[PDB]
Amino acid sequence: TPINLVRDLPQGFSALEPLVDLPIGINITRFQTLLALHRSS
Amino acid sequence: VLTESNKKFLPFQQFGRDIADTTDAVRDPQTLEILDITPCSFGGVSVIT
Ligand SMILES: *[C@@H]1O[C@H](CO)[C@@H](O)[C@H](O)[C@H]1NC(C)=O
Repeated sequence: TPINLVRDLPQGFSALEPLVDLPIGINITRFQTLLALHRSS
Repeated sequence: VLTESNKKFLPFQQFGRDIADTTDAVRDPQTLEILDITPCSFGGVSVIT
């Protein structure tokens, strides 16, 4: 969705359409986001 | 009856169900044509004598 705000998640409604079912059969109990860095310790 | 559907099925959607979970619209597996389904015409028969 188009957003012109950088914080304080805007109110209103917006549905999340399914994008992939991923027929996987693993167990997941620990999650960790993978974030890029602006490397330019 | 397989009339041409006016429903705007989203790309991920396949079917459309009635309040009683009876399918009232279907997605053709071979093509993205949306077909709405109406029950075969029926009704009572009364004899006037
Ligand atoms: C969670 O996944 C692990 C795999 O490391 C497995 O040993 C464990 O039995 C799983 N637990 C459940 C509740 O499925």
